Amino acid sequence: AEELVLERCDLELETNGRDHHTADLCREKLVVRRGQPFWLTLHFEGRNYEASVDSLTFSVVTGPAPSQEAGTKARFPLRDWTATVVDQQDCTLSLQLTTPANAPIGLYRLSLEASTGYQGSSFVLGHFILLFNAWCPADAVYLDSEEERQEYVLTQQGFIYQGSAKFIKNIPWNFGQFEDGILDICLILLDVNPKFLKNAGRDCSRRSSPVYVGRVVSGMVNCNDDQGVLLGRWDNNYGDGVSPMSWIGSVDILRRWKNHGCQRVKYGQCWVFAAVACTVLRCLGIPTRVVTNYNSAHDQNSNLLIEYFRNESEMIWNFHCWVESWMTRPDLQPGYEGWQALDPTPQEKSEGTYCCGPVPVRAIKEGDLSTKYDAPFVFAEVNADVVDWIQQDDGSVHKSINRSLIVGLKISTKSVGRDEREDITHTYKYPE
Amino acid sequence: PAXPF
Ligand SMILES: [Ca+2]
Ligand SMILES: [Ca+2]
Repeated sequence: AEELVLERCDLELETNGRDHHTADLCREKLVVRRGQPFWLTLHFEGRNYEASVDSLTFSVVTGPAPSQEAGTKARFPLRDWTATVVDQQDCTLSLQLTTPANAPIGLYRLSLEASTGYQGSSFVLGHFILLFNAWCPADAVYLDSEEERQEYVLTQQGFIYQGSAKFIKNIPWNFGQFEDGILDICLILLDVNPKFLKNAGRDCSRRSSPVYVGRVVSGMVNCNDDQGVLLGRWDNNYGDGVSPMSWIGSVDILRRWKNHGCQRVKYGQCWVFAAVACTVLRCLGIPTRVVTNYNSAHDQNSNLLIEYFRNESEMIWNFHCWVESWMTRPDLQPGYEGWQALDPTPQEKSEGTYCCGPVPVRAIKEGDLSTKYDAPFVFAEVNADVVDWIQQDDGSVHKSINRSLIVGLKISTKSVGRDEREDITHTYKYPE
Repeated sequence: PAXPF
């Protein structure tokens, strides 16, 4: 028998997109979610596959230094990475492939080796992008509510709460995670992060974890310390850029960053950083929501007090925004799975860089402040006491609790499937 | 904008 000759490999975009909840992403390239089967159809130019004669082996690789030990390379025969025949007709062979639910996310190249007992011939079948899979029970990001998966993964428009505890407002926001080119930009963001630049092979392996990815994104959304997206500015002078209040969605920001060679975009503030992080994380398939905290404290000396010095100082903000992302935490003691707070707005350094989280919101509520990452900082944002050091005419300083301004009020995120505000204060702090 | 009280 002569060797097989491949005409083309059909990546079955329409069917895969629908099944994998990636239809908007699959206009031009295959995008699938890990842990779940997808279809491919091979078209042969002479004879078809014959099981008695042909042995077919598949190989997948991601990133610049793939290896089987790191999970960034796998080899598997047509019989966790698997391939099986589903149909055979004239010149075509219909296959189903499956990936592990813990596979590193990103761009893979898929190849085929074919043999009839002598020399093998190799073909590149194409590329696909593998994403987190909130529909898959074995995936760390599994979320067992369809209405919540719709909200926190698939919906591209939401609302962000702003203003003050006394005067709540909101703006609409276009997350736009499935608009053309955005996924490509998300992968660029991962591929220019400092951990990649330092050890690409390790970084690519570690992208199996939503914890690692979440932490990476919290750092890369701000331009501080790295090649990240946004420059913050707070002094009301935005003439040489875009005012933070002008943006209506994330896509203009991410396109601007890409188009100028990963140059910082001017300008953002909290809700801008949070919204862009939400876009990136929803895009990669991690269920994510934007949260607003009113009277949001910035503790500068980790003592869980907000200290003001007054006549005969740390700051509290009218509001602050960050994101929560849904995942298990196998890096912690059991019980901390669910919503994790991630904060891309530069405030305090974490191990020398401007990143923050992920921290289980549950750890914040229960005061388990040794729980990684950055639990004391986030605890103080929502539950610090305010102390006034008031100088007395006699020269002494009286320390008093100020109860006029309470830290951490009316914590808010958009309601699932409706244009209304959900109060989630109860998830961060017990009532007193 | 975000404003420090
Ligand atoms: Ca940064
Ligand atoms: Ca303090």
